[PDB]
Amino acid sequence: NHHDEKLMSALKWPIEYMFIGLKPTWNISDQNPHQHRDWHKFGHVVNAIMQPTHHAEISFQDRDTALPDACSSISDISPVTYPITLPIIKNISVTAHGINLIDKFPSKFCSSYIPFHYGGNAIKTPDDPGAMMITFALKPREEYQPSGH
Amino acid sequence: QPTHHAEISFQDRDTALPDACSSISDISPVTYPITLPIIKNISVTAHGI
Amino acid sequence: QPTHHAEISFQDRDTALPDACSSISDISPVTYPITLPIIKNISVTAHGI
Amino acid sequence: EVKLVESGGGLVQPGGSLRLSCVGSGFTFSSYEINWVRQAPGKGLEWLAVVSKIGDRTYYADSVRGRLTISRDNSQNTAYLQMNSLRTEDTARYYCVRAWCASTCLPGDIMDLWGPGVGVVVSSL
Amino acid sequence: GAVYTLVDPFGRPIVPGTKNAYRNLVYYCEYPGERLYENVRFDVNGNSLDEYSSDVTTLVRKFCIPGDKMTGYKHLVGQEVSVEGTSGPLLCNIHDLLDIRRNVHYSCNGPQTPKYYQPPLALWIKLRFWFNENVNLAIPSVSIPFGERFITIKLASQKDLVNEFPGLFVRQSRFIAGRPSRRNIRFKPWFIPGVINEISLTNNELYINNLFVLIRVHKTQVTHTNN
Amino acid sequence: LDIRRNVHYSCNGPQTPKYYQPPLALWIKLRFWFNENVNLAIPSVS
Amino acid sequence: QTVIQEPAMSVSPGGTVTLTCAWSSGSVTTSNYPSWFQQTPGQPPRQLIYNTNSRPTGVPRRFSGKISGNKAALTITGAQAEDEADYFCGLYKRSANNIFGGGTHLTVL
Amino acid sequence: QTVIQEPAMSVSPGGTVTLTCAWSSGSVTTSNYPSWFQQTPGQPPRQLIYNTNSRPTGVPRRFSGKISGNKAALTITGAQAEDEADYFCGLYKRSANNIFGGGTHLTVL
Amino acid sequence: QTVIQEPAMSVSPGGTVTLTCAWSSGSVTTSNYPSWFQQTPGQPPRQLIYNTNSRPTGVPRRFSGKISGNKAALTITGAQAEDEADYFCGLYKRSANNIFGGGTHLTVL
Repeated sequence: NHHDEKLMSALKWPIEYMFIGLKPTWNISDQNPHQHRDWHKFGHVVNAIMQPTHHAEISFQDRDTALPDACSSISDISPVTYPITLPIIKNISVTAHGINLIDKFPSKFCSSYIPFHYGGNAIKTPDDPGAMMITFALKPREEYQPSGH
Repeated sequence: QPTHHAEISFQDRDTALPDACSSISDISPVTYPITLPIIKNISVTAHGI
Repeated sequence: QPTHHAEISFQDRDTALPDACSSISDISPVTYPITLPIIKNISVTAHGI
Repeated sequence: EVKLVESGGGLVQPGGSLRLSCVGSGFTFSSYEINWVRQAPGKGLEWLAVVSKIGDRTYYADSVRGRLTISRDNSQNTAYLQMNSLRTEDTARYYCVRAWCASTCLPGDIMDLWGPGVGVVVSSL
Repeated sequence: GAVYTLVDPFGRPIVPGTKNAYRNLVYYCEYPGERLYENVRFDVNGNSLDEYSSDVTTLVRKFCIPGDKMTGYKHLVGQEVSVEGTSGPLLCNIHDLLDIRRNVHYSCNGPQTPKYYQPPLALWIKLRFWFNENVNLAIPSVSIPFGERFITIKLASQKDLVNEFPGLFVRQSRFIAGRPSRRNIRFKPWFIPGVINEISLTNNELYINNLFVLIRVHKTQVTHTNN
Repeated sequence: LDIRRNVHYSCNGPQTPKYYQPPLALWIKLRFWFNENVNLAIPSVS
Repeated sequence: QTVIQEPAMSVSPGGTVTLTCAWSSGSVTTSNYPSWFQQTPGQPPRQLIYNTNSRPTGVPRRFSGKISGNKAALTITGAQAEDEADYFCGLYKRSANNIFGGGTHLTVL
Repeated sequence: QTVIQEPAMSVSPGGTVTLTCAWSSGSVTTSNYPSWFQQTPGQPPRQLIYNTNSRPTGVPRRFSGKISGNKAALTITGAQAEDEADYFCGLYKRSANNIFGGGTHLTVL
Repeated sequence: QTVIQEPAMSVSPGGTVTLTCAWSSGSVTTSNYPSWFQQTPGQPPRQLIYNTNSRPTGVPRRFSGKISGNKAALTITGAQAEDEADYFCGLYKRSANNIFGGGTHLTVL
């Protein structure tokens, strides 16, 4: 909670551009009713629901005719569910051995701007704000040569 | 063929099954054109191989 | 301005022209912004050519 | 300019009939409904009768249902009220009023222009 | 036959005459990150080398920014993106000369959606100059002193970034008597401008990629024409 | 809970059935073997 | 079922007066549509307010209508000397249509 | 309220005749649904036209219906010797349902 | 028009019994809404089943309702000694509202 520092020792080779995604465990959990729909989503998923009714107001008397004598609110059988992936990270940070490296960068910085500027045509920006990337080289795919690691 | 369904009751006593309904459809139905696949197994055989 | 048209008949005898109708429009109409072209014939003339 | 002057009322014996004629000028009388409203000398207003725009669809009040029969002629711009039977309660000033639809359509919601009023004085003497 | 009521844009009644019930919904302008940097110039002891406006930014958005990174730029400058949802199974038909099919809708929850309370928004506006394209053409920080390099931006007004949506609709029922007896109910907005609260610019920072170890200057101009 | 706008798509172009179709500007590209590379463009003097 | 008004009030010139009309039994809902009428003596009654807050053309701005508590109220702000007349309230019951009050004689001192 | 026809018309064989029926008061709206019936003497009446323009199966093509001005018209083009019969027009008034005319005896000379 | 019941049945304790009520003429549609009532002698009648299959709170699970053929059926499975009472069926005709049966005296042996 509020600080989750994780250290790894498997990474020994030099590291180029790195995609990281923090998927909630509830996304792939069995208890999720929308597990199958929201498994490939690295953000907190919620559902905005259209319930589009068919409203119709009918008057009978032909005399009072100001407030309708009857109405109707026929809803559709299947309501429309939009899955929203709210962001799961506020400030991402990647600290190196001796230097600060990535320190408290916002998730919108590492999820939107870094895919937008670094990568070229071969790397697109993901729609889900939870998925993000940390860059280490100026030319990720622009050339076949190590420009930083 | 998206209808505009609306159920109206007049009596104010029976009020369980509606006393009238309506199924106003749109004039132009919405036609999605679907391209089902045309070939099951394509094959291009060369001169010798 | 997508209305919710519904036609209801009362009499159960006349039943050809409906005895009432309804034209419930949505509160917010759907606005498509069309960008009509602003230029008919653009031209860029150089110093000599 | 617009007027709903009416006439045809006077002192009549109880249990009698009267013919109230209301004429209209300069306001396209065939397109607007006309009602008849009773005002007692000290008991306030009382709405009597309605005739619609065309001339049909006549609906009366509960206290004078059947007793009063209304009619309309758009050719000469006239509205007629027949008081077929009259008790002593019916002595009042009767107004022919122009009333179109605002909320309540056929009984009338906006009684725009009122006639000057004709005084029906029923008396056994 | 016309009877008028006051309704909220979601259909809730207002009971007209009641004080402090109508509150206007507020927009943001489309692409707030472009309109915020209305005029950007770079100065080295005066003598502005590069100077551009929001129109150059929206031009290079329309032309240079690819469609793969369109959602990234829309997230950076605070533009709403279309969230795609599904309705459910439907009847349908198959005409060849029956099948179950789902209906796909698109909806938006972003800044340009009119909201009663717009959340605090994160603008990440990229700065475009002649030396921001190629890493080989990046100017050194040691060739000229760092003190004399300055950036001047003209921020737009609050009225140029936030618009208002009508938070009140006059609902008109109309009983057209006859056979049939139609009941046309329409809605006309009641738009009276209010006082939007002052926008507080928080966490205003500039991110500079200071990495460790001919040119293409874009010349822009703006002209007004009435011929 | 949350206030959300609804996005629709509509068409006003040539394929839309209209009572009166406006005059239309077709700009059809011509594709040949020499239209790809400027170095492979055939001379007008050969 | 009838509508009741009080017999009279008196108002000073330039003052504010509030005439009330009410059902004998029950509440005065906005669906009962109060309508207030003014009758100068020697003159036919005139439509002052219909549908509880709306005024036809020619009615002065000083008349206002409202529904307060369980009754309907006609408020005259800055009443002039021309307001000394008989004031009638009429409610639209569903079966009996318009039912009019006894009449309140407003006295302008 | 009743519907009136002219009582007698004459048509030459192979000629066109236009029988008219009309309300005593008011117009003949298409919602009043004119229906034209033919009764050969010694035979029951047969439905020629219902709903002002439609013909049930077995009715010949020559009988056409229309509404002209403020009345309903039955047009027989190329009338044969089998059309010498009584012709009745019936209008569907809202409360009294079908009201039929007196009858026009079409004479084929 | 009336609803008819057989006058009496006998059921062993722990056994299943099917009581029938039917219209005199016509079928018992689900829109006629059968309602079954139990009246122990010396006690007021109690609502057992309304709308042919639903039970208000407090009714035991053993009373089930259905519509079989053209009649309504009350099935008691595992009837106890407390079910020896009078059972009334009531159908909602459109004009006459609820019409109740003569009464079945269920005997628990």
